[PDB]
Amino acid sequence: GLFQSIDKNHLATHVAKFTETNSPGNIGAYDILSSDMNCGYLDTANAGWKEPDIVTNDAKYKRPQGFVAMEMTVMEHLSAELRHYDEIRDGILNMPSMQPYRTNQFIKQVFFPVGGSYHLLSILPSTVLNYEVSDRLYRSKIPKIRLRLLSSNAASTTGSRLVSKNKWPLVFQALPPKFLEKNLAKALDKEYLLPDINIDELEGVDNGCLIDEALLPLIIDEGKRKGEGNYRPRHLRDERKEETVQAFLDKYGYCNIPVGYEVHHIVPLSQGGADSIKNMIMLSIEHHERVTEAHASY
Amino acid sequence: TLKSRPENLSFARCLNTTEAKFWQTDFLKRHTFKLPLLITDKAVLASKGHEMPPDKLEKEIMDPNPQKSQSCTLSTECDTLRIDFGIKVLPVKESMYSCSDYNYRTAIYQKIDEYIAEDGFLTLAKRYVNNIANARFLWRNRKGAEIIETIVTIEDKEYPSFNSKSFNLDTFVEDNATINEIAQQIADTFAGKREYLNIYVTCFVKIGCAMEVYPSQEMTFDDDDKGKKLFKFEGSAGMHSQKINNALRTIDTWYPDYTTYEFPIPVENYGAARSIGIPFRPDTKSFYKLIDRMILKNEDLPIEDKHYVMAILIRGGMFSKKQEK
Amino acid sequence: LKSRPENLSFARCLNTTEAKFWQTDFLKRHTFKLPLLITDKAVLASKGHEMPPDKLEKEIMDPNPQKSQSCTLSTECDTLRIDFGIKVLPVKESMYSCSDYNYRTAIYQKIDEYIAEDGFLTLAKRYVNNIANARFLWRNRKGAEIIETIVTIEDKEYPSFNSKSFNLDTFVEDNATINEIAQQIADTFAGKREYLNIYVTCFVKIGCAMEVYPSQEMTFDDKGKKLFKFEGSAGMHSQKINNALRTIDTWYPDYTTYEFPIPVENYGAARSIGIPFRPDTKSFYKLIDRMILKNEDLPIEDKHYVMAILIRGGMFSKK
Amino acid sequence: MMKGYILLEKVNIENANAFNNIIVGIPAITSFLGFARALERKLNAKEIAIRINGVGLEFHEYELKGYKNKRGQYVTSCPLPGSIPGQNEKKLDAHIMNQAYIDLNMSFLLEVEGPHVDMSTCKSIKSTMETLRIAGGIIRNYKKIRLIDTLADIPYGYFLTLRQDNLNDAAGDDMLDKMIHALQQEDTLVPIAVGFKALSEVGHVEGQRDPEKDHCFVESIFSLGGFECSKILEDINSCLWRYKTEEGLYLCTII
DNA sequence: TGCTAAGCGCACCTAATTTCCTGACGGCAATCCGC
Repeated sequence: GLFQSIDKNHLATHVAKFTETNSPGNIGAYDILSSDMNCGYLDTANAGWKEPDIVTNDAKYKRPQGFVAMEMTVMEHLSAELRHYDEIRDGILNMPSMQPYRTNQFIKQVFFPVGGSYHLLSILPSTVLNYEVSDRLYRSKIPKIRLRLLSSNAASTTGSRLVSKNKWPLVFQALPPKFLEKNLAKALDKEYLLPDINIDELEGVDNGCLIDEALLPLIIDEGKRKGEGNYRPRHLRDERKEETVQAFLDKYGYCNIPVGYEVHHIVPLSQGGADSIKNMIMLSIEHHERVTEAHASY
Repeated sequence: TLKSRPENLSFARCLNTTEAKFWQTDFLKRHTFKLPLLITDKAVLASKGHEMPPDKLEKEIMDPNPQKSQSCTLSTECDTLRIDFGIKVLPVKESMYSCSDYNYRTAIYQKIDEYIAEDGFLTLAKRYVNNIANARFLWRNRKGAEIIETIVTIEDKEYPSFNSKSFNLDTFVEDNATINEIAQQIADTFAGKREYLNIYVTCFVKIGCAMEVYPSQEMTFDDDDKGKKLFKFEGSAGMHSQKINNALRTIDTWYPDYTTYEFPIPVENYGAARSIGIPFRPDTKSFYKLIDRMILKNEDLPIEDKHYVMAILIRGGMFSKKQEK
Repeated sequence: LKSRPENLSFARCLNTTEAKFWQTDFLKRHTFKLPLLITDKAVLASKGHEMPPDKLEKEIMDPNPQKSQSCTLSTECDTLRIDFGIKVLPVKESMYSCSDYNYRTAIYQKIDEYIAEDGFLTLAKRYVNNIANARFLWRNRKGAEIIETIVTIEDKEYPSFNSKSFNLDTFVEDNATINEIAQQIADTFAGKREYLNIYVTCFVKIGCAMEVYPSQEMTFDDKGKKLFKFEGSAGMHSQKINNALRTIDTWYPDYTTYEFPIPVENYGAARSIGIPFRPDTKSFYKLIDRMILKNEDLPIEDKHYVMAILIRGGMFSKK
Repeated sequence: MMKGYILLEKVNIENANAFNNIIVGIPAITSFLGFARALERKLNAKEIAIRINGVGLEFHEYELKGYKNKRGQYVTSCPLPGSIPGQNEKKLDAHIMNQAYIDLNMSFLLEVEGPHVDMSTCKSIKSTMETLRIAGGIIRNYKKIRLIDTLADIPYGYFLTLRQDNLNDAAGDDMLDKMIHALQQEDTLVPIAVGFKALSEVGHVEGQRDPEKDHCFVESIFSLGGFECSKILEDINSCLWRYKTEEGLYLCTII
């Protein structure tokens, strides 16, 4: 096996089948250029990819991906126990290199701006990098997420070796800071309360205003009860439009705002309330002063 | 001539549903009151009542089976569920994000404009508004409900609401005025006469007082924990967009054996519903053959097949050729 | 039809709400209710667990501090009030998954045959017998002067139940109220009525400052007594109410020896009497592979068991 | 012609991408600049010439789609895979690949240089940001498209600026070791995907999305960035991510 | 329709010690492979 299967196993830093395992052909790359060491970015030639990736196509020729994975590792082939296969005598270092020769719908292809024109970029993922990240983040305490998604069958189907050893990889966690994370409180502070009494059926309303004087206990009670403990700071308050006060009178004619009457947001726009036609009753300035003093002392 | 499909043909969605959020309300104050619905953790002690080999049965039939779960139930004083989600209708011609061949783009644009000429995305749109107005997006929340009320608000106009228990889940109505009014705007959005349509749907399901609410379940692969991990959106319960969208694409009643199985299926490529485990459109009435008979060996297919091909292109996906090495 | 479907599942047909606990006074039980809350109780103990002889010598007179929780009534209340409600759903409209359509047709045909024989009436009478005897009060039925269970459907409060006058090993079929509720559950199970919401309120006169036993929660890793809090107040799991409502099986092979009902499970497991009672040919798997896969007119008692599990639910799926 | 600054305030992105080979979190910066160039190309097709050359990336809230375990780590969810084109396309259960998804509320400050940059252009962006996607996620709602003048009309939020000097001046070894040591020293610093480096030469291969534009195979290159408040940001122009090309390097840089 | 302006709100010493912190049984079935 290990001396007749070295001719169909290819050598790669990059496999195309690690984005989607249905990418036809044996597509990938082997980048061996140089480390810049001061460039500002992490490439596969700038991290210490100690162990390369041997990518196969058929399950039969998987013997080089087994021999190189037995600890003593035969990766020692930069001790010299011999003759237990002769072709295998360091033929694991002049293997054919995975060369990019085509693209397909499963390789991620994107456009990039180059000088008024565009260049199509088909992104090949890096297996060896992901392996090195998973090794060097098990022994560390930086934020990390394990991606338990690839089963062993699909990892075998990828053809790679460092995906068959590392099917559930450990990767960096690049999240925004924790005080910027969604919760119920940061969402129930973007929803605004509406009152439980329809002004158009309020039993004592004179087409918009508060005729009966005993309804101001009811208006004050609903203004307290709905929204007693829901005070909101200025950034979390709803904006105060003029289309809303116009649309309120629009409901009953009353073009100019009636003199001696102020639009009252029944549930306050500080203790939670909506800038809506529901949350307004055109009460008298005396009773409006009474209600805006009653809610002041809570 | 055109002898194949393009080497990279892609299509975007044209009915982009958003995630859902679950609220708890009363019914006589459903327009004013709205409380958050939270997802609790419920641990269970069970018995090992699953099928096992007859040797393992003698060793494990009276063994405790503790399991981890989560559960969403209403409050003791709120009897209704409020789900609010939104859709972004988009044009079909302007949802082709990729096409390698220019002649296939010309031919497909001719076939979409020919569909705009004869039944300009209107029957499909009426079926999508029926799948909003029978409330098929209440997957297990439509069972045991006294009153279901569905409200649709395009732009800022609030349309007359729907009694979603007066619609059959296997019959699509083509006569209700509200459905026709919504469906014409969705048809004009699909044609390209409007560049976008924002629809907001709010449902009111009166199940009962402290009854169980069924969110969507999250596929979370963890080795340490294996339990019912339900969906929490902004701290509260909800549903994925894919669940609601799979509900809305259940409009296909044009498969080869509809007279036997008389139920709409979701519009997939090979007719693959996740309930029945046989492909419903596997060789001759599949999308790939019924688009290679439409665009490549030009031919006027029946209008039901044109409905299916256009419904696939509203669903959208990777629709290229069998990629070679 | 050979073999069950690869994805076969059933949903519940008796959805029980979680229970909330209250305190009342029995002569003021129709006008007065207070919340019952759980209190943390740290307890100091002696080391009374059984130890090996080389650990007992060192740790027999060692103090044992242990954490715990408890629920107790007030000094002014003599009665516990438990409120839960049950949603009855139809049986044919409860198959959540069935990959074969022929198997769906066969299940619907056999349920329709059972509706023809007995319209889910014996099963429903047994369910209302486990609402009327107050078996959902597990350790809260021990030491009670008067237990009164009131059942409300829609807006009609049915006549109340002297729950202590019901033997827990027999099932009454001559009570008018049980028959009238059970006929509605029977028509809901059959298909005539699409849903039925039944609200249960039970008054347990146990005494003053006596202990109320809620449902204890399950702890998995390496713990103390954590009792169930439903909306702040004490409460019980819906699972525990349903396991006391499905204690209707008097149809197992060894009933004449052990003459009491057991909860309806697939392999007939009973945790009280720690023996399996349906480990073989009278289990659900071999009674659903002999009712639909190889058509055989089973006895009516076995049919009661199959429909009772189809009201319970589960993943009954072959590989 | 007329330089200016348009702010697209509180854009709520739903189910964006989050996987860039070694990163699960904030999307790539090439994705946000692709939203910028897509907005540019759709405005320049309604006959509104506006060349967008610098994008600010503000952050208000996030939710990685998943759950937080009891040990404080993250488990990432995925939607159930449907029919995926290939040999196994007729099977009812499809293969699950590596994928992560995030929900973001972001505000984009754009450096816009056009003939006229007025509030009509803002209305054009409003009528153009409802047919586009950020990363690969849908836009649920946006607050307002407005013109800003200085660093005072900008709302509260935490920008993303490139911190490469905290990565070049790091402990030692190789760039991965420098990255891990730098993230140990500063805990308010995140890895970010910043562009691409070629693995081949410019040419025509078979299978391209556009058969007439040049093509090059690429790896993703990654760097460090951090968060600065809107109040404590000096002379803007340092939160503006801009395209920058070299021979073999397709980089997004804050100059 | 107003309800004040001004100064400032201690210096010391410390915050216990012993014995311990349960025993049980158990933690699902299905499916997620291209060639």
